[PDB]
Amino acid sequence: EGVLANFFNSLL
Amino acid sequence: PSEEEEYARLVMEAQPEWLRAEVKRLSHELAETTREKIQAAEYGLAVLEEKHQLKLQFEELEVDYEAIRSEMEQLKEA
Amino acid sequence: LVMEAQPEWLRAEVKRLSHELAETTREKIQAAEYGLAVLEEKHQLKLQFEELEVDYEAIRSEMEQLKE
Repeated sequence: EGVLANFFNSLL
Repeated sequence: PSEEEEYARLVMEAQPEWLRAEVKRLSHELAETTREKIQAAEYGLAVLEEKHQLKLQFEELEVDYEAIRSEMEQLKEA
Repeated sequence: LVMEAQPEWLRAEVKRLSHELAETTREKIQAAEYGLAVLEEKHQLKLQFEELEVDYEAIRSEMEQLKE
């Protein structure tokens, strides 16, 4: 689920 | 007065010693929450990955099941 | 001279940090609620995987039972 990983990386 | 207008009045009318302590207090609060935010995003990537591995492991088992089942069906002609 | 009349900068800092803290808390909560959703999803999928394992064993043993 690429939306979740993108959101997660955007917070790092 | 709500807590929000009481706080607004505090900031715009308190002395510098108070303003300096609030700046300090919020700086700790923001540093801690930034730490918790980062750990939450790492947790998410970890469980996202575990889920990904489990999905592959699953689809792999699906293929092995089909192979056996395919053979059995063929065998019920004997 | 007396740039010291500077509680306006402090006041600017209080409001800056207050806003950053609020958005960082939204991002943190949002992150946590997404983590929980993946756990829920992984739980459903683990249950389905163990179902397939059982059924897999069922028809591995039901063949092999095909024994002549």
